[PDB]
Amino acid sequence: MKKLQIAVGIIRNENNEIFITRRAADAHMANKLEFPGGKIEMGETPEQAVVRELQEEVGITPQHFSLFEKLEYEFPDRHITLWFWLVERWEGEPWGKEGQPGEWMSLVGLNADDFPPANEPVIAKLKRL
Ligand SMILES: Nc1nc2c([nH]c(=O)n2[C@H]2C[C@H](O)[C@@H](COP(=O)(O)O)O2)c(=O)[nH]1
Ligand SMILES: OC[C@H]1O[C@@](CO)(O[C@H]2O[C@H](CO)[C@@H](O)[C@H](O)[C@H]2O)[C@@H](O)[C@@H]1O
Ligand SMILES: [Mn+2]
Ligand code: NA
Repeated sequence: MKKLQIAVGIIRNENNEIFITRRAADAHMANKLEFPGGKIEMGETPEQAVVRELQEEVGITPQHFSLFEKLEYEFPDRHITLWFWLVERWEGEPWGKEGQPGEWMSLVGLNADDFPPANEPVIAKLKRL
């Protein structure tokens, strides 16, 4: 079974809103809401991966960020380790840089059912802030 390390960024603005994108219909976890992110490549660190992934996916450079949560999840056909970084400072303005839907969502209104099930404890913990 495939094993992956994934780095994602929880992009939070001053109004307690999070920048959320929607996954493609033909991707793993198709049509789900997501924190922007992707696979940590060989020769790069988890911190370097979340910077690169957010630059690629939404056109911002995160800075002075923190590890909010790290967890493992076994999907039906793959095992992933997710690194959730809390990003509250960045250069740039996030947008759908890869043509994907993106928008700001109030933290209090997030529905964990809209996200991959691996995100359940993270969305709960975010609402605890
Ligand atoms: N990008 C991203 N991927 C997630 C999240 N939650 C989650 O289980 N995943 C899974 C879906 C994919 O199997 C993998 C990410 O790989 P890609 O972003 O390259 O598709 O991690 C999330 O919040 N953001
Ligand atoms: O691991 C993140 C953690 O480390 C601190 C320093 O104690 O931040 C450092 O690492 C971040 C991720 O690379 C950088 O963004 C930051 O500039 C650097 O100081 C903590 O602030 C953070 O919780
Ligand atoms: Mn991705
Ligand atoms: Na990506």
